[PDB]
Amino acid sequence: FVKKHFVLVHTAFHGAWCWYKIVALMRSSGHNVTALDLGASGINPKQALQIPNFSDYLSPLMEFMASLPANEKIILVGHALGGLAISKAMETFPEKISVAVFLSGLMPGPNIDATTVCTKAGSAVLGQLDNCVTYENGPTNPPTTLIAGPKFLATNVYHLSPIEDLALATALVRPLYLYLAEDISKEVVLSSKRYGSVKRVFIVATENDALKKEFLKLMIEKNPPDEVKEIEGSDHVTMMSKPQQLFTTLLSIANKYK
Amino acid sequence: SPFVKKHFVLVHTAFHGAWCWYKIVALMRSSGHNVTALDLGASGINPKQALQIPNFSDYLSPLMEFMASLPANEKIILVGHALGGLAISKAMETFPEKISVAVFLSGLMPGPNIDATTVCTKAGSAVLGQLDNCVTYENGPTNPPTTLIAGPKFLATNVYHLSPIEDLALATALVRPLYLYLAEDISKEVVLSSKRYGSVKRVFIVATENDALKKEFLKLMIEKNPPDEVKEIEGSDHVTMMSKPQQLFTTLLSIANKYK
Ligand SMILES: CCCCC[C@H](O)CC(=O)O
Ligand SMILES: [Br-]
Repeated sequence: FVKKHFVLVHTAFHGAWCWYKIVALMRSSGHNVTALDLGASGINPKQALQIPNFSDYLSPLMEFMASLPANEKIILVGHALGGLAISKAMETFPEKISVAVFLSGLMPGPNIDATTVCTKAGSAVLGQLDNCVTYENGPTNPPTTLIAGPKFLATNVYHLSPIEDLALATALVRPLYLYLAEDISKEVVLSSKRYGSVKRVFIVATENDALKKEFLKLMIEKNPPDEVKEIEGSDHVTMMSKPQQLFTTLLSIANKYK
Repeated sequence: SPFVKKHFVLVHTAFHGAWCWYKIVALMRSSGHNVTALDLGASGINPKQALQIPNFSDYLSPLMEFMASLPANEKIILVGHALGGLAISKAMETFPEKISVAVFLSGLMPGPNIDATTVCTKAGSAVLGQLDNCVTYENGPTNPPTTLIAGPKFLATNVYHLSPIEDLALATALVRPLYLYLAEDISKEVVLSSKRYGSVKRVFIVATENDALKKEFLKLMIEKNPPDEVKEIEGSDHVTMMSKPQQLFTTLLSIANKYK
């Protein structure tokens, strides 16, 4: 047994709360774990319209990374959209990261920019079922924020999760500011000497969706991780639908990747 | 007793939000009932920050607005947990006609007689200064502490001691500061009468292992402001919707059928 320090990063609309089952499992196993709320997420004080710049959204993780003690290194886990966040962290504090885990996360790199990963990622969310957007820059300009609907969550996100988790999420999801893919690419700049220096592990956790898996496969090709693992039977929120398997997998990764 | 779709409205306590009722919300929607769980001011994902709502009325407004927008002919089963007891008491006074029956789950239940001032002071004594809870002074030492922040240990020990470990983890990621409202403010905001507030059916649900609000204190309130009935849920810690979801749910449907 070696005490590890896990740092968990949620995806769009979510917050630190979505990892509650994982956090409980890590803590009861004696490990340290930090689940951050990104800007305007969970109980972060900012509202969507107050953080129009991507850096504002990533602020919480970046500040936490900067306060990490000297010797300490962590297992940085990014979920879906959260991959962009941990990517920025890897580039900024490479020495502080033992291993980075992209749980179905947007994993941009030199051969596949944030514009490609985000355009496709948002592809399966925008204009889906009961989702809806706002227009702060006039109804004539691109949408300002994206709000996830109850139906969308039930049928596309939590479809393989306990019903109470859908209910939990329905009461907690918050709007996502629609950051410009350009703003994003200027914010997330990766180099081989830093980002590329961090051990990287990708976890495929997609179910009954070829196109989506083809997307994940595409990213893996363009920006080859150190390892690819897989979890089966998961919906979009693995920490909700396959908690024990995810925990087991993260523990394994933390143990072998010193 | 035949199943008849009703509308349950859940009101959380200090530091919490609609999120704490997730297991109950799921059970109710599963059974075919309507349920609405609200975030009071600066609670859960409500936009306001504690310091921005120093007046109790701004804490209670999400509830008051919801009640007012309630289609004139529908009634609801209003459930308030602990501090949430004051919020529902207010709604019962303002919208008695719209409440089929009110349920106080370990809830502060001041009557037309015993003022919240008295109860609020007792409730405070059970949280303020407990374990790792702390206060703030955004207005200087010359003035009263401005907010109250629940500590991880206070939660684990006095509130979630009989709940699944994952629920304590969820709470430590969601609990928010509570503005320290003055009893004078609350007392003027929560004016109850036997004419309005008194006309609504009331049930109190006791949590036998409640280490947050002691049985002694809970007992007295029932003494001073007799409810139409009192039920108990054994093995329940303070967060009954956490430690004993199924029993709380069944008890709620039972109350609903009785005071239809
Ligand atoms: C417009 C950006 C949409 C990002 C969607 C995420 O990648 C997937 C999700 O978590 O729903
Ligand atoms: Br309380």
